[PDB]
Amino acid sequence: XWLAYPDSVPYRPK
Amino acid sequence: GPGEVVLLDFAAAGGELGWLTHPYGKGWDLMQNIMNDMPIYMYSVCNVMSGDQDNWLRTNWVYRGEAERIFIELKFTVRDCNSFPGGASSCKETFNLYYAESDLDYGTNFQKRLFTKIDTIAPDEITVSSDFEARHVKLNVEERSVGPLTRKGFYLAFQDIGACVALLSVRVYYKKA
Repeated sequence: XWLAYPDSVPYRPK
Repeated sequence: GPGEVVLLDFAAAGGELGWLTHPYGKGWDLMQNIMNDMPIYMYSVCNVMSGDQDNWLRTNWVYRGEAERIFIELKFTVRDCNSFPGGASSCKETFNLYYAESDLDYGTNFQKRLFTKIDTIAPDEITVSSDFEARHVKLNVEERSVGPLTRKGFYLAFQDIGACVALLSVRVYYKKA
């Protein structure tokens, strides 16, 4: 939901 | 700048460090922003709509070598608690910095109780909604130091207690004697 940083998405290296 | 020996630099690792998060899910989370055409990474937490938050983020183990005192530089954003609807009755605008020395890397075995608090980390400037929506966040910089260190290595850890925080940079160094 509420984002701490704009236009940020959860990320995990492939 | 000169004569600094860098032991840890989160921003330079390009999202590859994968730090331990306790709890996993709804606590600290690795995030990517690519709006600059270059990706930047951060550890973010924003669980401001529910109380009793105790979210931990622990760096990987750091070999101390000959370092006797370390200097810690953090860069981070904090959103105004007024940005949120009103059940934000547990929202905070600070987070806590901890550390622990140990002679061995405990790996996935993370124990809060072994960590010592360095300080409360507070922002000089919070990011209000109008700036958030315009993609103009306020990046804070805070520095702390810890010593003397005596063991083979150490951890840093970050405790969130209900703030909306994005941690963009963690740089640890010591000075050559």
